[PDB]
Amino acid sequence: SHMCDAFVGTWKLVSSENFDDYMKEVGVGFATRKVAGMAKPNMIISVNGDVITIKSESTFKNTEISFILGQEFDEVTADDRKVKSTITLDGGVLVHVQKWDGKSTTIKRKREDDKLVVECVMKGVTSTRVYERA
Ligand SMILES: CC1(C)COC2(CC[C@@H](CC(=O)O)[C@H](Cc3ccccc3)C2)OC1
Repeated sequence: SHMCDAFVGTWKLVSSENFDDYMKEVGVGFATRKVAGMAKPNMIISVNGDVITIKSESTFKNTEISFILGQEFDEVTADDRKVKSTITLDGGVLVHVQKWDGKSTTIKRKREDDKLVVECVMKGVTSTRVYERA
């Protein structure tokens, strides 16, 4: 057993708050915000050795990242930003930092009760998204 066991599996979005405002703060344009805000993604997390894979599947986009904790990678986000990302585990929370154009956003994923809670922060704006097991 290991590092991310309680994250592994298939998760479905059940609530969102403040996500349009988070996307505005990131710089996402109107049409992408509307369609992405409507999305109801499933998040699929798996681990093979030291490699963690996180997929987000929705009617808007299907994305996939694979990474090693603490080891930076280049990522194309669903809104087509080219970012440099690093994901670490900090006290049981997966912390995903994206850097681009002198900007930074952090996405935190944690287990709370039977939920996987996702907190997205861009300057002073936070969005909270809650997932349950599918
Ligand atoms: C456009 C974005 C700025 C691109 O990056 C994210 C970062 C936070 C993610 C939060 C989560 O996993 O629920 C989110 C997932 C998602 C939402 C809607 C459609 C497809 C994927 C993707 O926010 C919207």
